[PDB]
Amino acid sequence: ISGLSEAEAKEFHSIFVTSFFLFIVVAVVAHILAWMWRPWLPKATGY
Amino acid sequence: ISGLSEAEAKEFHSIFVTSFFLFIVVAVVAHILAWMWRPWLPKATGY
Amino acid sequence: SISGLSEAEAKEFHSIFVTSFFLFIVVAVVAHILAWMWRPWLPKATGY
Amino acid sequence: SISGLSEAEAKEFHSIFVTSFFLFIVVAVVAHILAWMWRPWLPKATGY
Amino acid sequence: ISGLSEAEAKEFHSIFVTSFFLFIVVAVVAHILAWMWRPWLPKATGY
Amino acid sequence: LLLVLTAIAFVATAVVARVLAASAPEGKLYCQAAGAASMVVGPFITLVAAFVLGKAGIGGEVLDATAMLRVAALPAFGTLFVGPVVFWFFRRQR
Amino acid sequence: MQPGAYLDLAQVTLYVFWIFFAGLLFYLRREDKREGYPLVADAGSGTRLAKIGVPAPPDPKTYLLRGGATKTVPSTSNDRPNVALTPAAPWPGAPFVPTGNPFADGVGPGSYAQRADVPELGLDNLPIIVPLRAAKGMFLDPRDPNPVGMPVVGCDGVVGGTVTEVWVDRAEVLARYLEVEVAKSRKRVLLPVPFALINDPFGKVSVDAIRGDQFAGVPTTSKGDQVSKLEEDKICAYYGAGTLYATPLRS
Amino acid sequence: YQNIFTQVQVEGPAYAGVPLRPGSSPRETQTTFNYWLGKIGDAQVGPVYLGFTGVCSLLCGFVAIEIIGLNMLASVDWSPIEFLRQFCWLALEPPKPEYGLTIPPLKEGGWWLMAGFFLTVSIALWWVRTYRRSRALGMGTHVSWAFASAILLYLALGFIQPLLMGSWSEAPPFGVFPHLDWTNNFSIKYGNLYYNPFHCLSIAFLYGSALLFAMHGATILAVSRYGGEREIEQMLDRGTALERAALFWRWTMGFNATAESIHRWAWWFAVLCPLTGAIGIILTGPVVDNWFDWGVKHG
Amino acid sequence: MWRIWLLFDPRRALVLLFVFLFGLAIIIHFILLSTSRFNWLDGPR
Amino acid sequence: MWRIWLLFDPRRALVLLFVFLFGLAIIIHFILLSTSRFNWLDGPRA
Amino acid sequence: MWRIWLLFDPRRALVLLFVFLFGLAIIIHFILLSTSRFNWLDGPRA
Amino acid sequence: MWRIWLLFDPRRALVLLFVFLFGLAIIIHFILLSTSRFNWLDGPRA
Amino acid sequence: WRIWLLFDPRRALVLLFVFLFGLAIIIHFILLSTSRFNWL
Amino acid sequence: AMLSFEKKYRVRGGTLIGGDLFDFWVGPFYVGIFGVMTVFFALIGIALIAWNTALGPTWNLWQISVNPPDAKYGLGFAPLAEGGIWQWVSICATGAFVTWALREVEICRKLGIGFHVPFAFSFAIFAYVTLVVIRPVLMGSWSYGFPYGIFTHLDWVSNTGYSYGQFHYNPAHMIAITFFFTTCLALALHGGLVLSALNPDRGEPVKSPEHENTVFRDLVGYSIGTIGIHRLGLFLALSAVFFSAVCMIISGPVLAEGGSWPDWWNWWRNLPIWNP
Ligand code: BCL
Ligand code: BCL
Ligand SMILES: CC[C@H]1c2cc3[nH]c4c(c3C)C(=O)[C@H](C(=O)OC)c4c3nc(cc4[nH]c(cc(n2)[C@@H]1C)c(C(C)=O)c4C)[C@@H](C)[C@@H]3CCC(=O)OC/C=C(\C)CCC[C@@H](C)CCC[C@@H](C)CCCC(C)C
Ligand SMILES: CC(C)C/C=C/[C@H](C)C/C=C/[C@@H](C)CCC[C@H](C)CCCC[C@@H](C)CCC[C@H](C)CCC[C@@H](C)CCCC(C)(C)O
Ligand SMILES: CCCCCCCCCCCCO[C@@H]1O[C@H](CO)[C@@H](O[C@H]2O[C@H](CO)[C@@H](O)[C@H](O)[C@H]2O)[C@H](O)[C@H]1O
Ligand SMILES: CCCCCCCCCCCCO[C@@H]1O[C@H](CO)[C@@H](O[C@H]2O[C@H](CO)[C@@H](O)[C@H](O)[C@H]2O)[C@H](O)[C@H]1O
Ligand SMILES: [Fe+3]
Repeated sequence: ISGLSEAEAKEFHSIFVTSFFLFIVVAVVAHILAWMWRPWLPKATGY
Repeated sequence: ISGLSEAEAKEFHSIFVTSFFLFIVVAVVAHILAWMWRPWLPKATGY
Repeated sequence: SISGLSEAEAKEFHSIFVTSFFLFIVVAVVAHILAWMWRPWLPKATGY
Repeated sequence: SISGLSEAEAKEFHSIFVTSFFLFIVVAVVAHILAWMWRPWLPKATGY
Repeated sequence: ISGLSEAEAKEFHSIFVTSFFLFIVVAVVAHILAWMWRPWLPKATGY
Repeated sequence: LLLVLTAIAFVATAVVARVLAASAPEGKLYCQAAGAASMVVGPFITLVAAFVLGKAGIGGEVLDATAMLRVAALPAFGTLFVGPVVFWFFRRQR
Repeated sequence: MQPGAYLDLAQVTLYVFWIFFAGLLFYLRREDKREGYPLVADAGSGTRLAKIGVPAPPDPKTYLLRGGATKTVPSTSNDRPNVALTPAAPWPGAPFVPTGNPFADGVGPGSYAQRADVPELGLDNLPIIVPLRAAKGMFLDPRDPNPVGMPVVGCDGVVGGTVTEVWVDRAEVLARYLEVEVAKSRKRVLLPVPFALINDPFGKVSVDAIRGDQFAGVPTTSKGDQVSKLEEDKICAYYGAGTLYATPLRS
Repeated sequence: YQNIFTQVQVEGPAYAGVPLRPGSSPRETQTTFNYWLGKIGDAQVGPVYLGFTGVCSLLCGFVAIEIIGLNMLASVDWSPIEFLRQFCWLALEPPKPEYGLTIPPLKEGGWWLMAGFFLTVSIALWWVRTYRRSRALGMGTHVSWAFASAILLYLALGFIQPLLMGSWSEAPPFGVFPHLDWTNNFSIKYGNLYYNPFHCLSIAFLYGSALLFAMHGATILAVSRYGGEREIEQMLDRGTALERAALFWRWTMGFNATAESIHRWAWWFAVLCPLTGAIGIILTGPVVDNWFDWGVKHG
Repeated sequence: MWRIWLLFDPRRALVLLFVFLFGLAIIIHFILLSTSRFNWLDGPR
Repeated sequence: MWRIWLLFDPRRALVLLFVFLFGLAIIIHFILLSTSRFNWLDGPRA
Repeated sequence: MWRIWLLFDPRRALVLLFVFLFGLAIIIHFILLSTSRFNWLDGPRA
Repeated sequence: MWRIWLLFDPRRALVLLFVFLFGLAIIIHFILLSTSRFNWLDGPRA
Repeated sequence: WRIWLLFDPRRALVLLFVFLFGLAIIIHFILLSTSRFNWL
Repeated sequence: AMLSFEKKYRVRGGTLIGGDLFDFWVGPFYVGIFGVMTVFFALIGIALIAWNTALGPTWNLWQISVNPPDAKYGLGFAPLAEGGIWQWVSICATGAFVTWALREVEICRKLGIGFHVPFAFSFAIFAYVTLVVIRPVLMGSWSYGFPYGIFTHLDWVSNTGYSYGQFHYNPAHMIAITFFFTTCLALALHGGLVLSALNPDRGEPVKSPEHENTVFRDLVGYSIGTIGIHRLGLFLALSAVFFSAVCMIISGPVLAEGGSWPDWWNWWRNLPIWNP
């Protein structure tokens, strides 16, 4: 046990999921910009 | 209640958010000036 | 109850602190203006 | 107070402190004038 | 403070300032001798 | 030669250290300018001795300021030590 | 990475180690904080929130003892928080001055911990520190001197009492305490062996921590053939106090 | 007085030790007392429990030692005079490079291979013995896992790095001065081992173990007058001795350990010395062949 | 899935997750910076 | 989001954040100063 | 913003600020002295 | 500014300030003496 | 005398003496560092 | 602040010099006069190192190096830009180490414990002094001290070792290595033993010193006990460092610099018992 009631657990988890999702959205935008700057994953013959 | 009260937490968080935002905008100005000085993100061949 | 002080003490210390910090920053700005007059930094991508 | 000085004693000590600090600063200033008269610093970008 | 009276402060201060100025006189004479031996602070070229 | 001859420094330092060891007025003045002055009065004694006996050539030779300094260095350094140990007889009295 | 790249297996392994070792230092510094926390804030510090440090102390750790008993560390009951001391100055970091008698207060070099008032039971559920009269089968090994009989003398040269019995540790054969019949009050007090020079310099055993009369004030054990951990700290602390507070006018 | 020696040494019966779980055999009954041992420490010299794993460990180890010694005697024409003369210079040399990882002729590394096999089996059996002797008393197995680190360095030196290089010839010989020369030539052949970072780390942890054990021994001897040497009891029930030790180190360097976590520090430093050593050896040759070139490539 | 916070203290879990995320971001940035194609400071040479 | 201050001591979190920010700032500054292009003191030849 | 001194001991904060500012000033001065263009003692060859 | 002595004891603050100032003076004197232009004892390297 | 209300001289004097001696030693060693003022 | 049990011990007195002027704490740290002096020396040394680096080519932490004077200066003071910074960093370092040992002595007196820790630190101080003072003086020039650099003093160790053929054959050096390896072995053994007794197998009570004695017997053959182990550890570390210092004193002052340690052992091979 972590000494946390299920009300506290659900509250923390909802806020955590929201934060994790915003972090994922920011990271996705970052990777789209990075790909526009330099694509990775070349072909087997190189870029 | 790992130390604080609801009111203190809200006050601290408001001040934290506003000063974090001031830090962000000062850093954005700093990066605009830095980019005006020397842009990063070269082309795949160089600058 | 707070982490140490009262709002009166906090405000007094903050007044003195902001005054000292402002004059410190002003001295630093004068120093940087003089330093730039002596040697500018931030060269072009080719050099000075 | 934290240091244990009454504001009377704090003011009394601060008077002598600023007097000594300013005498120190004046001596340092004449020393720097003399040092500059012996060897100026801050050269040009090409050297002295 | 220090367990030293104002009158005792002054009476020690007497001999203190005397021996301090004796030390200063001896140092000044030593410096005059050292300078007559070999002066310092040359010019930007040399001695 | 002057070097081993300049034991004038050591004996004169012993003399002045004995003097101020007897003349140290109160207690805890050993920790004061009795042992300290017994340390630094020595090199000045040997300086003036070398100055007086280098002009008057004793080692069959007359010395300059530089040669006299090079010669009288080591007596000065040993005197810096012989001062305090001779003075220590102050506390060794009482 | 590839043979020509700047990144290679050796430095990747080194950075893996650096990460593991930073984690390990954090874990070790965290284990270090199982006693003595939270911190006691000093003068001029707000005492509302606890001071702990950047590796916060871990949750209390529970040890299982032999007789089904259980001990949870930190041992907060051992702290003796409030003692007979007063700050020598109002500013933080100032030392404290013993208000009373530092031998009786247990302050400074004379401090002790509020240990359990029960002896150590070792393995057979019997006290391990016992007088030789109570541990049959053991003997002083006459290869070394025998303390018993020698009258113990203080630090100022005054005889303090007479050594009556040697207290030893069982299962770790070792002399821990000398029993001392005090001078002329018919009382027996313990003397830790490390605080005594049992060599017979002249004729006797000498203790330089306290002076001759102070042997009357050594904290006495409640039982007669066993000593508790609390009395152990009290005795060693009474003798340690002399390292700073006795100096028996031997100038 | 300080506790470098025991002034008065008491003597009593011999301790048989803690009874074991129902999974072992009756131990020996030597239980003799040496006076000088008790002068510097405790005096009892037994009873050494020697069960199956201990006996097979000694048998395999003495097979290996017999092979090594008979080879050093044969390499000198069986002359005991020349054996005493050349002893520190004699060695059972590893196989020749031409044989790779095969079983070479006996005089060209077969004897070396057999001695290494039997020494490894001896060491693994001794490790199993440490594990069982700890868990037969109900204790943790921290000593066994500290021994496993030394075993990992020894395996990397003699087995793993020779494997990854594809040749038994990479391994040390069985001789005093010859294995010193092997160490030297290993450093010389692979660049300069001072630029192996895990070598630097292993040296850091060896110096740190020496430093830490000086610190800890000195600390326990300094508070031994307050009962500081009884570390388990001072951890279960904190006394003034461990408080004074913690305060000494906290006032000296700002941070301290407890009576138990100092031994975690000790364990981990001593273990990380051969762990980083084994990593740095496994990297030397299969991954990096010139350590000075690598260091120049980085710094 | 909220039950994970009954298993792990949210404070320790959150600090550990943040340390992990920052370390991973630093490692990826340094890996990219050590390559020639993805070095954004000096460039491909 | 303000609830995160019911978990973490704000003084300790804030000094941690300041130490981390200063460390990151000096690290990025030193990295830039080690490159040739973004060195702003000696210039582009480095 | 005066509320910061309801969080932190202004005395310890003042000493920490002094130590940090002095360390930073020393670092920057030494950085400049190590360069060639901004070395103000010997000059432009360093 | 006199209020600074309600925070810090003047004896220890003064002694620590003196130690700091002496150390700074020692360092600046060494730095000057290590250069060629400001070596007031031997002069330039020539 | 005002300095003697602080720093009771019964201990603020031997410290000054060792400081003066240390400074004298430092200056002598700095002089021996040079060639013009190396009097040996 | 203080540990929850510390207030009892933070008493006045026990210093060597200065009285109560420096008898105070700064956070965890006790100051004393020697604490001020130690920070002074350490900071002057670090600033001189930083200045020497500012005069140098690189700021790379691994390549920073404060080099000793040239051999042309012998045992005299070198100019500050030609080795004098090394001498002054050495003086600052020896001052820092000595005042650190003295501050430890003051703390020992204030706590009422033995002086084993400053005494043991004096051995490391002595090894350092052997390396930078005693050995180069016996060999006649400060150029024999090692450079203060993370990887240049390793180059110094390498060159010094290889100047005597193979340094492994240095006998005092073999003894010192034996002592270091035994110190690491004993540290692992002691740490693991105490951790085994305190953290036993599942469901088991915390074990006693008797179990520790039993398992130590079964491993090493006999028992030294709880005080014997700490004595032996102190002795092993101190003798390792002492024989390292001896090792360095005998190579260069005693065995010539271009000598051979492998060849020194021929005295045994050439005994008349077996030589002809
Ligand atoms: C291309 C390079 C450009 C440049 C481009 C940028 C860009 C882009 C940015 C900056 C930013 C900054 N630049 Mg810039 N900058 C340049 C040159 C400089 C120089 C110099 C000497 O040349 C300096 C001093 C600075 C300084 C700064 C800071 C004002 C600011 C860093 C944020 C920060 O301080 O976080 C630290 C914040 C804190 C709150 C830390 C507080 C520390 C507290 C007090 C506790 C620390 C304890 C400490 C560990 C104790 C030990 C101290 C030691 C003894 C030192 N720049 C050059 C010309 N600069 C950033 C900015 O403006 O952000 C707002 C930013 O985004
Ligand atoms: C010219 C020589 C090279 C050098 C070449 C090497 C090589 C090669 C190695 C080291 C290794 C090490 N070096 Mg080195 N090293 C150099 C210079 C140094 C200097 C110095 C001051 O210059 C120091 C302090 C060190 C120190 C160290 C250690 C940190 C490390 C050994 C770890 C250990 O504890 O092994 C002790 C533990 C073991 C040796 C394994 C334990 C053995 C088993 C478990 C016990 C079996 C006993 C058996 C049963 C008894 C009977 C057997 C029969 C009689 C045969 N080196 C120079 C650069 N060094 C080792 C390492 O790990 O580095 C990466 C290593 O392989
Ligand atoms: C933490 C890393 C350090 C470490 C740890 C360590 N070593 C260990 C252990 C641990 C935790 C044990 O539990 C185990 C042990 O039983 O210790 C008493 C052991 C051990 N480490 C040993 C040796 C050893 N450890 C070394 C190193 C180290 N050990 C590291 C520095 C070295 C070095 C530096 O070379 C040696 C030689 C043994 C004493 C023992 C393992 C015994 C073993 O495996 O026995 C096998 C049986 C035989 C080979 C039969 C013959 C036995 C005799 C030849 C024993 C002689 C012992 C010793 C005197 C040899 C010395 C070298 C010889 C060439 C003279
Ligand atoms: C099918 C195969 C492939 C499987 C095998 C694979 C194995 C897994 C191989 C593993 C081998 C590796 C692991 C070994 C690692 C080597 C060690 C690192 C050795 C380094 C150090 C050795 C010396 C320091 C000690 C030498 C012994 C001593 C000098 C001589 C003793 C002999 C005499 C004195 C005995 C007197 C006796 C008389 C003759 C009298 O009767
Ligand atoms: C007991 C410890 C753990 C068990 C052992 C750990 C290792 C187990 C996996 C070993 C895998 C084999 O590892 C592989 O060995 C082969 C031959 O042996 C090497 O193969 C090659 O090695 C070198 C390369 O120059 C040459 O000798 C030769 O060309 C070839 O043999 C590989 O480079 C190595 O990757
Ligand atoms: C009040 C404080 C007064 C302080 C006074 C200062 C006293 C002088 C300090 C001692 C300085 C001696 O300085 C140095 O000493 C050594 C030790 O013999 C001399 O002697 C050395 O000469 C050469 C190199 O010069 C060495 O190879 C030789 O082995 C050694 O004899 C040095 O040539 C000299 O430069
Ligand atoms: Fe221990």
